[PDB]
Amino acid sequence: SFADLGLEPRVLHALQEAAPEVVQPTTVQSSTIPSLLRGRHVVCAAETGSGKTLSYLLPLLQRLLGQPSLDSLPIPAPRGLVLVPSRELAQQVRAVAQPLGRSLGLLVRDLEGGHGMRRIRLQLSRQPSADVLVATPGALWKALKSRLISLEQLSFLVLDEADTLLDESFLELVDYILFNPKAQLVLVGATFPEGVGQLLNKVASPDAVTTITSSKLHCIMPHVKQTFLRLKGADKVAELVHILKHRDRAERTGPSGTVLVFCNSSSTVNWLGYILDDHKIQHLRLQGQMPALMRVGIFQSFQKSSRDILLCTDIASRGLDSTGVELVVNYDFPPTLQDYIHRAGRVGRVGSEVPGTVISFVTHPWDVSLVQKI
Amino acid sequence: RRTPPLGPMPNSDIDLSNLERLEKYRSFDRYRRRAEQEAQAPHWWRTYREYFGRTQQLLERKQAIQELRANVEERAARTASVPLDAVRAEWERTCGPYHKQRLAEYYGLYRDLFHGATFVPRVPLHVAYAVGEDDLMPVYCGNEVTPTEAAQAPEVTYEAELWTLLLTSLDGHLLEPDAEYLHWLLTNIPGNRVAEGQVTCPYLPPFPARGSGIHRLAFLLFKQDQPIDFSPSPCYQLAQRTFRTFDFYKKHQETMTPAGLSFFQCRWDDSVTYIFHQLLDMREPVFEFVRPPPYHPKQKRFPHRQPLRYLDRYRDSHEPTYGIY
Amino acid sequence: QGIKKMEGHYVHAGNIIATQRHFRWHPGAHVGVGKNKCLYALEEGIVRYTKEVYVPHPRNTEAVDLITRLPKGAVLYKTFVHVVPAKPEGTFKLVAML
Amino acid sequence: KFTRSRIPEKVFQASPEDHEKYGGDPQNPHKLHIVTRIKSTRRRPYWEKDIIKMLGLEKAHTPQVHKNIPSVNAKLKVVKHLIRIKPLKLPQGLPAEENMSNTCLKSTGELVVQWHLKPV
RNA sequence: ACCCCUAUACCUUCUGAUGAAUUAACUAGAAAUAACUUUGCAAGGAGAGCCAAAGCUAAGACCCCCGAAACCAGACGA
RNA sequence: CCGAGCCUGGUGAUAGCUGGUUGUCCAAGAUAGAAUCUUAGUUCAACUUUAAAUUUGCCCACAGAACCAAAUCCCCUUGUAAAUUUAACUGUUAGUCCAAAGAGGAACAGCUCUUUGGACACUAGGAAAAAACCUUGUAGAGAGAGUAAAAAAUUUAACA
RNA sequence: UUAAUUUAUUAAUGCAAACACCUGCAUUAAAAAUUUCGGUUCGGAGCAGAACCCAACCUCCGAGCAGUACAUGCUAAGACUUCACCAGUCAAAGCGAACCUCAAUUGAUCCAAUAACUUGACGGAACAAGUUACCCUAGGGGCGCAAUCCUAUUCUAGAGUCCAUAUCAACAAUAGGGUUUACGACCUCUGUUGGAUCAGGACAUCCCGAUGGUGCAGCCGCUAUUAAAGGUUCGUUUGUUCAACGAUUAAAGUCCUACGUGAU
RNA sequence: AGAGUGUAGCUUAAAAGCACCCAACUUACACUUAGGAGAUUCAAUUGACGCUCUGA
Ligand SMILES: [Mg+2]
Ligand SMILES: [Mg+2]
Ligand SMILES: [Mg+2]
Ligand SMILES: [Mg+2]
Ligand SMILES: [Mg+2]
Ligand SMILES: [Mg+2]
Ligand SMILES: [Mg+2]
Ligand SMILES: [Mg+2]
Ligand SMILES: [Mg+2]
Ligand SMILES: [Mg+2]
Ligand SMILES: [Mg+2]
Ligand SMILES: [Mg+2]
Repeated sequence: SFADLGLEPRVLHALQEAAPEVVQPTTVQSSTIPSLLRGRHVVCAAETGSGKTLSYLLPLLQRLLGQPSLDSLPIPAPRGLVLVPSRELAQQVRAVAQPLGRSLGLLVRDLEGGHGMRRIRLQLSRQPSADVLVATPGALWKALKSRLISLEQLSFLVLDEADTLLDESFLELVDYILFNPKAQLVLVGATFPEGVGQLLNKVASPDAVTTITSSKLHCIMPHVKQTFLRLKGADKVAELVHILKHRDRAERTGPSGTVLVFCNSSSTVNWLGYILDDHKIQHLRLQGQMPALMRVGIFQSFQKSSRDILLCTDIASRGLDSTGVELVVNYDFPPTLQDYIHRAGRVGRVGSEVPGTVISFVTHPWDVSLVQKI
Repeated sequence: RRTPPLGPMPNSDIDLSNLERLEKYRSFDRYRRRAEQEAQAPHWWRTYREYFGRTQQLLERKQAIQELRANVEERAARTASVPLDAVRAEWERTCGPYHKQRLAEYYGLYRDLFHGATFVPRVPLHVAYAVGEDDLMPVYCGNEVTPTEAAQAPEVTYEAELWTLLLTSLDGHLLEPDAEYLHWLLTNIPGNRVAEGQVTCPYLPPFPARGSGIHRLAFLLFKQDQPIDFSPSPCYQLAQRTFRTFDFYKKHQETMTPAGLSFFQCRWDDSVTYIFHQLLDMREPVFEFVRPPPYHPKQKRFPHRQPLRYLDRYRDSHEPTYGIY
Repeated sequence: QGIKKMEGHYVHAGNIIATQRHFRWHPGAHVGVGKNKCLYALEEGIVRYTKEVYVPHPRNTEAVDLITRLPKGAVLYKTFVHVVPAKPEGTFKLVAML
Repeated sequence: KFTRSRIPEKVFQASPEDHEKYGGDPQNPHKLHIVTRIKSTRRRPYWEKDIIKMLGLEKAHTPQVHKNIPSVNAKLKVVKHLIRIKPLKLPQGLPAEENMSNTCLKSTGELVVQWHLKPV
């Protein structure tokens, strides 16, 4: 269990605070935590929100316990680093890290583009140096180019959404970030497409891989019921409105009707959101074209579950750990089956315990996805 | 996976609970001394060396130091003369053997001539090359003398009373390597009189080839308990002079140990060519000291983005032309 | 970025050995470097890596302050890249017998 | 998972009761051994099939022989379950070139010095 | 001669059931680009061109049969 | 023959659909993955097989191969004979069954679905009949002989 | 067809052309024509007094700048290559030297200009409804009885705390419903808001009971605990559980029960 | 009276290195530069001279 990992009294007390949601480590968490505590550079594909972040952090906390504070001198960079592909995912990771580090001595910080660089490069942010830092690649690259941060001081690196970090837009900035090569590297994801894994082999030397659940196409969660849309797109939104009418029943019983809508395009998301807000639906939309402060407020509201209907662009498909996720509608089916499965795993992120509803609309480009639906 | 250190990791024990209680390298010389102490160790994570590499006398010295301090006082310090002649004489008397062994190891004389087995020379021997009348050129361990000044046989001094002096060039000139060219052979020398002993090989001048770098010629005297027979008369033959000192020391110098050595450098000069023409009766060879040539890159079909120098690498030179006149 | 040539591979002089931003790779024997903080070959031979203690130049004052901040029993150590020359510098060949 | 499987060394550990029951002695071993097939090449390991191929056992119910070296011993013990060996004795001397023709094999172990045409 | 003993009618999808009463006649592989092999010539080959940093010309070899309902023009039908 | 008249030409129309596709004799030669408006087809993929050019392979013994059971891989000798690059076409890929290992469903099923080993879609003898169990492998004739696997076993309630 | 798209063609206009007719161009329709109906904004001081941060349609100064430059040397191996070149880059050895001010003064991609350099307000697939219970070819699979359901249940084996018989119940068994399957072809070619009704449950009590404090003298209150035993109205507008209106009440509390209850 | 005994303060040194202090730069500390002061307790592997502990 968790006690097999040798958790510190702060770590054990925080794990006890995580009860009844944590009474023992998950089997994937059991496979991941002490091997990371063995310091081995590895990559783990598992269920999203399955405590894998906690499994990575506990071994990271143990490794940081073995690290001296003398490397924490002013002006240098952190030794414990984490990467996220979205500012929302990085913010959620920083919020999770700040709870565990309240009873610990690790300083937790977040870095992303589109925010106040004065606060990012602040004297108690950049110069005083922290133990735990989750950073977007753009802000980190800007800091390194402007010498606001360093890369020789790192000792433990974590790559959250590493498959998403392996994006063609995201690979170059990561390689630019790639720097002491002897640091312990751990990557976390939901699944590993093969063409990116060998890319990891570009910078790998005898690593390890930890896979969870079925080794095949693990498309269907046993706790998630799925349906196929046998209707054209033209009334499908109306059918979604009918589903909203069905969600009206979900609005009636108090069983939580937090609905997350998958939209492929930010402008299409805006048009659909204008239609839904016209349709008297309490909808909030988050996208890559949204304002950064507006996106931050919407993310805080969704964390508080303030908007029972929320639309999300390609910026917000995967990695979500949202409490009370009971309604998930792929208003646009994801262009990748991996993306569709990741959006599916974003809901019901409390684990195998919290249930939810999943409905996906079907369009003509997604016709070939019907074989993917098989 | 994760490779940690095989041996003890650096900076592991000195951490402790109280890091601020450490003494810390306040002086940069202290950190340098600690680093040098660590570097003296061979370690377990490999390195560049892995791939490349009496009481009465003390009381008398204390009294002498006290007398020197009293004579100085302080006032002489505030710039002592300290003549180097008496210091050098006392160093040759007291601690000359370790420095002599170090110099012999540095020159590779024991490793080449004696095939190893370096020894500290007890007898301090210095040579005096006759250059006119006054003065005589002093030859210590490593003192360089040109072949022009070394035409005649030099004198030697060791301040000792049998002995056997020999001279060998460890450079292996003319013939094959791992050999030394003998130049002189004095044997059964009674007392300090080197002329008392017989002369088997008469003294020949140095003959270093042109452009062959520097040559190493060493003159050695060994402590002889009993006189022994030898064997080659005054000859200019190079085959008779070719002999290794290790073989002579092994199976012939059984009751004999080394006493003193003096090393010298030898280079090509006018007297070397004169000895080659007249005495050796042969043409003097000249060496080139040539470095390896460029590898030259791989030739492709098109020069790509490179400048005009791509198509002109792997032949020669300056005026060649087209099909045919 | 990273190490262009692995250790032990024969490489000509001037070939790119190891390129890095923030000096993860340090210089050993016969390892040139310019303003780009990258390691390159300075001689033909075999490359090797060695964990040897790094002592900064006296010109670097911040590095001197950091080394002073290091304890008296603290040893830094650093991975330097030595280039052992396989070929010799040159050989003397008999030109002529005049 | 069927495989070329491990068998104990005690299978090749004889007993004095066994050496009495067999015709063998602990000292002075045999100089050459003989072998034969009495089991199908089918229905065993294909590795063992090529092992019997290595044994020169493409015939069956026919005699063959080799020098019973420890390597040969291990090779035979690989395919022992299908094969049979014999103490290919020779009470007389080995066949000289003068006696190059008249030789044979009597199945109890005899190598004939001269298989003449008249009885005793 | 048979009664003696052995003896799951043929062609084919198959992984282990449709056709053929029986004759006799009809009835189903032709595109040479590349490469090869065999011949003639040779830094030129060939009866204007094409190609050649040993090639160029000549020949040789790979390409089924049956079977929809369709559709359009032009007629012809109360 | 009206659910869109009939006929001639266009029309050897078109579908990736079925079936059938003609005489002989020698050399080699049977089941792995991934895409696909695709599983009734095709393409990247492997094997081959052949033609040429270039010298060791298969069986193994020591060491070695990880933290969250069988084992397997790299692997000196032994015995035995083929192996590495360059090219052309085809051809399998929708395999069956059995012993072991897992997942699902009744822990029904000639049910499903992945790893290991065989044989099997290919001879002969035997189990009664014989696609799968045992023996056996590979060419013809003789009116010799040795041999292999080889037909089920079986019954009782005493007591001081 | 109000799927999509046209508009070859008409019919209108309008504009052209010529002096009511013809032709051309747009728009509109009618009618057509072509193609779809898928699978399993940014800073300085305070609020914010001593590492960060901190809030107000908070308290005051400010900013869309301005001024000043463009060894920042030469030579020279060996590498990267905008998938060609061009253009660009890295850099060892040598010669010749050392050894921007501001306080903020700003913003993002995208579409622009510009040959370019340059100048303008955190991931960006080419598109088409519904029917054929007429489509067409081609592929894939009453009467007889109760064998079945059948119930005034016998023997009581057995459960039922004991107790076969309060109740249930198996094996066989008196039998005989014409409502269910065929057997013979006997007369023949997961429904939905109120409301009506009935209401069940909770206290997180609107009132009543019992209290504690109270800015509780007393009457009225407020707060907090306990208490579901009980009720929590009638009508108007509007079909709306809400809302406005009047008479009220000690109170006109809230919800759940498929936002309770339509197999009427 | 017994045990342990012995290089300046320290040394699994055999007369060295860490340590001591002075100045100048230091508010001061530290560093550096210039300095010097510094010990195998004595007699033949043995004995006593000097100290700690256990006693009285
Ligand atoms: Mg690949
Ligand atoms: Mg697969
Ligand atoms: Mg490199
Ligand atoms: Mg036929
Ligand atoms: Mg028929
Ligand atoms: Mg037809
Ligand atoms: Mg026709
Ligand atoms: Mg046809
Ligand atoms: Mg077809
Ligand atoms: Mg596709
Ligand atoms: Mg498609
Ligand atoms: Mg298809």
